[PDB]
Amino acid sequence: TPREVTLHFLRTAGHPLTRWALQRQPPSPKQLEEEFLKIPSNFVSPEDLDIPGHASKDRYKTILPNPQSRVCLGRAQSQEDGDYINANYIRGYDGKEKVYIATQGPMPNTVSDFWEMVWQEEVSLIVMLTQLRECVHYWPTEEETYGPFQIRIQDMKECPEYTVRQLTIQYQEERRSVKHILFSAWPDHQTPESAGPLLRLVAEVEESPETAAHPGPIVVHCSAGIGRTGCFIATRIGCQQLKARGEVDILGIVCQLRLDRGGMIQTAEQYQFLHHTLALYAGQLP
Repeated sequence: TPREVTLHFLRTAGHPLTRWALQRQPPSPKQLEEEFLKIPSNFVSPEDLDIPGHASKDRYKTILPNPQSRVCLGRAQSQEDGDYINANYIRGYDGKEKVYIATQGPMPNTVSDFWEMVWQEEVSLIVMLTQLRECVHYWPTEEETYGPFQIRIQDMKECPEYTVRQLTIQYQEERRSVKHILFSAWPDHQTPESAGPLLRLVAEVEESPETAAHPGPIVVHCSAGIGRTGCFIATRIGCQQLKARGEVDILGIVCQLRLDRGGMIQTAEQYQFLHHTLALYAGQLP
């Protein structure tokens, strides 16, 4: 029962850290390495997905969306011949459902699928994590059509650590705003240069105006949709926990992310960086 073993661990593991312990007596680097190694991947095998031809829509053969939380494309706006995108709904703070969608960066052949997801899920914020040297330019310079959708850029603002683009997406009579944040200087399998810029990115997300009665998920993506995406989501949830409760269970956060999409947070170094980042955020709280 390895699957039962995996699920049991992920559903029950935890290591609560008070604000004090996080700042002043955190687990040692060796303890964090051993802890990280114990967390199961919850990767799905090709056998657990019965979606013909999905492989042409995956950037990586072994990184697949867990079927239980996979975003299914209903094709309400198109005639495309299946439902597949490599993306999962991700729970947020306190287990709130569908706070995020974690997904891979679109491939040339999945750009239309990506925008179809953005429309279907009523997404108004996209967070893109990348490095300068690296993913396709799936948004236009001025205006472009992707399948049935017209996308226009209304504004572009360069901040020290990220670029904010204000886009609109239109289908027939309806046009919606979408804020797009591109955070560069985050290399694959590595951490950001320091935590400051990451926390400013999280604040930028937080301050993003919400209009909808039932806010759609925030799309977060990077090349594979698991390492950097998981670090970003875990950071935001950890900040929310610290602010609301004055403690954070980082092991628990990572376990819950893995239930939602296998493999979230790729390296022990990234896991240790989460502890560093959150210790920094803790100092900002009253």
